[PDB]
Amino acid sequence: HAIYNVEVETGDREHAGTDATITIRITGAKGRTDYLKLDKGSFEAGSKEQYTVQGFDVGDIQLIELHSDGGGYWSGDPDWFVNRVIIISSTQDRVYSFPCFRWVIKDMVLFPGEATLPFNEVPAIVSEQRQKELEQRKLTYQWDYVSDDMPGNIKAKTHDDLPRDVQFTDEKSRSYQESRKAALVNLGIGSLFTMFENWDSYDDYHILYRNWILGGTPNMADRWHEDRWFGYQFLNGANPVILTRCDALPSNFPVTNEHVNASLDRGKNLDEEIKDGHIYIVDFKVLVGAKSYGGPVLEDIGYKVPDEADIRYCAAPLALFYVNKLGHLMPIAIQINQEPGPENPIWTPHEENEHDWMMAKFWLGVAESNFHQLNTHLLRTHLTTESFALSTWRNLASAHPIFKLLQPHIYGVLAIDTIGRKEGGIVDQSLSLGGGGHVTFMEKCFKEVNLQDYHLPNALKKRGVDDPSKLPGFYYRDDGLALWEAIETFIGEIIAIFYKNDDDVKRDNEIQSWIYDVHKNGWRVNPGHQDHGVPASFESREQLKEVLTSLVFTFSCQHAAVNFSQKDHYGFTPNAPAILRHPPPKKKGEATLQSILSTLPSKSQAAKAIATVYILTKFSEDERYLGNYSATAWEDKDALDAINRFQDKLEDISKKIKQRNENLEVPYIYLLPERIPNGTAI
Ligand SMILES: [Ca+2]
Ligand SMILES: [Ca+2]
Ligand SMILES: [Ca+2]
Ligand SMILES: [Cl-]
Ligand SMILES: [Fe+2]
Repeated sequence: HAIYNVEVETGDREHAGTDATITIRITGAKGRTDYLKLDKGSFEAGSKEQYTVQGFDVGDIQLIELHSDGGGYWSGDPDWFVNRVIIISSTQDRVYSFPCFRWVIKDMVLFPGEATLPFNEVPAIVSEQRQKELEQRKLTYQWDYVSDDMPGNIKAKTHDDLPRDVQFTDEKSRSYQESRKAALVNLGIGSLFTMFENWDSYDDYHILYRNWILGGTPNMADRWHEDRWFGYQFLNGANPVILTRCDALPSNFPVTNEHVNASLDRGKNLDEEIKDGHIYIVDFKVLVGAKSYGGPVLEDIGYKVPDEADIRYCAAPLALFYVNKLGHLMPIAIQINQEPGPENPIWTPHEENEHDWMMAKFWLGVAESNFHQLNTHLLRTHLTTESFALSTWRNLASAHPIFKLLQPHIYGVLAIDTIGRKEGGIVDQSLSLGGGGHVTFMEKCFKEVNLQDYHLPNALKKRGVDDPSKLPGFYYRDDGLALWEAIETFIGEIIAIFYKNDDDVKRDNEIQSWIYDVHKNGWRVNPGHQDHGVPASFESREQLKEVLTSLVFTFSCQHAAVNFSQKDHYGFTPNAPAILRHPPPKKKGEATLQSILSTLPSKSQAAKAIATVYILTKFSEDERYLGNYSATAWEDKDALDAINRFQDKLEDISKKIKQRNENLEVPYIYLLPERIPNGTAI
C-alpha cells in the first residue's frame, strides 16, 4: 500500500466552503485507489486542510478525482470552490500539485504540474480525460444570438442559469444589487429635494451628482463650458476613439479658412494647418438612420417637419478641431448633420449669437454619448469580447496554458452580459436611442467591426493620432501604449514557454478550435457584413500573440478607459447630454438659454443618466486589478517568473503615470493599473 498526505486549499470567496461529504480517487502508473474519505473537520472558505488516507500504491501519480455527495438535507450551499490540492505519496519522492480554481459540484478531475498543449506527451488516461472535459464544455457552454447581426453570446435564460464558474462571485452580486438599491434611494431622495425647482440655468444640474458617492465631483463640472476642455475630452474623456487627423475636409463638410481663421493662432491658414497635421475631425455618420425614442428617424438632412410626449433626438455631426499653439485641442467648427446647406450650416465658436455655438456643442455631445455607450462601450468591449470568453470555455482545456492566461481576464463578461440582456432598463430611460433603435444601431456598428480595430498601436496610427508632436496631451494614447506593450511582452513570454516554434501553434488543435469557433460562430460574417477580421486558424506564435494581446488589453484596459471614465464625463449632465428633446435648428439666431434648457435632458432624464453611471462604474470589494493573478492556476516556474516581470513592469508604468499626473491640471487616472480590472465585469 501507500500513505497519501492530502492538503486541500479552499478559495476565500463567499460560499466557497462545503459540508458535502468529500472523497478522492488517486490514479497513477500502477492502478488507482478507491474513493478515499476526506473525513474529519470542516472545509471553510480560505481553509488549508490536511488528510492522511491510505490505499493501493498507484506509483507515480497521474491524476486525481474529487467527489462530493452534493450535501445532505441541511446543506445550504454544497458547491465548493477549490484553489489547489497537494499530495505526497509515501512511495514517491516528490510533491504533486494540482491547480483547480473552479467550482466543484459533484465530480472534478485534476492533473498535477504544469500546463500542457493537447499534443504534449502525457499518459493516455490524462489525454482521455482532457477530451472528456472538452466534450462536456461543449454541452454546458453554447452559442446563442440576439440576431443575425450581433456577435455570439452565451446561451443562458438568467444569471443563475450560468455555470457557476462564470456567474458573478457573491461579492460582485452584492456589489451590483446593492448599487441598484442605492441608485433608487438616491434618485427618490434627490427627486424629493428638487421636486419643485424650475431648472433655469446650466448650474441647476450640479444638484444631481451631489447626493451620490461618485469618487468626487466630476472633474469637468467647473470647466465643461470652456472650448478648451470640451476639446480635451475627445482625447481624454469617455470616448477617445473617434477623433482622426484630417488631411482634407470631407466634401459634405465645406469649412473654409474664412469660417475658422479667427481660431487659428500659429500664423497659418486652414490649408497649411491641415498640411501641418494640427487639424483633427470626428464624423458621426454611422448615426444616420438612427431611430430615437418616440419615433424620430435621423436623416442626412436631420429631421423632417414633425402635447409634451417623450420624444428624443440625436444627430450625425461632423466637427473640426485644431491643436493651438499652446497644445490644446480646440473645437473650431461643427455641422450638426451630414448634408450641408442653409438649414444645416456650419457653426463656429464666433457665432453672433453665443447660444448657437453652445447648442451646436450639445448636439455634438448627444451624438457622442449615444455612439460612446452603444458602440464604443457596449458593443466593442462587452458584447464582442464575450464571444471569445465563450469560446475559451468551449475549446480550451483547463490544463491548457492559454486557458490559464485568459481565465483572470474573461471572468465577469458572461455574468454581466447575461444580467444586462434582462436588465426598459437604461438604455431606455437615459439615451436618445433608447426604446429599440439602440439594438439596430449596434447591429449597424457590428457590421463594420474588425478584429484589427482592437489593435491599439495600429488603430491609433490608422486614425493619424499617434504623433505627440502634432497632437499633444493625449494620455489615453500614452498610457494605452505603455500598457499594450507590457501586456504584449508578457503574453509573448508565456507563449514561448509552451510553444517552442510555429508548428506547435499549428499542431495545437485546441487553440485552432478556439479561433475557428469565433471566426465561424462568434463574429459571423453574415449578409451585409464586412469581414470581421477573425482568422480561421493560427499559423504562428506572433499571430497568436497579437490576438491574445488585443483581447487581453480590451477586456482590461480598453473597457476601463471607456467605462470608468464615465463619472467625470457624464456626472455633470450639460458636459455630455445623452438625450435631447427638440429637433436641431434650421437657421441661425434662434437659441436662447431658455430654448437650450428645454432641449437639454429634463431633470429626471439627467438623474437617471447619473444613476446608470453610478451602477456601471462601481468597483466591487473583491475586484482584482491588472496583473493580480493571485487566483490563477499556474504552476510552471518560468510562467511565474514571467508574471513577476509583468507585475514589476506594471508597477513601473504606474509610478510614471502618477508622476505625469502630478504635473497635469486634470490628472488622467483611468489607465492606472490599480484601477484597471483584469476583466469586463461591470
Ligand atoms: Ca458552498
Ligand atoms: Ca482540518
Ligand atoms: Ca510571484
Ligand atoms: Cl502551468
Ligand atoms: Fe462595462
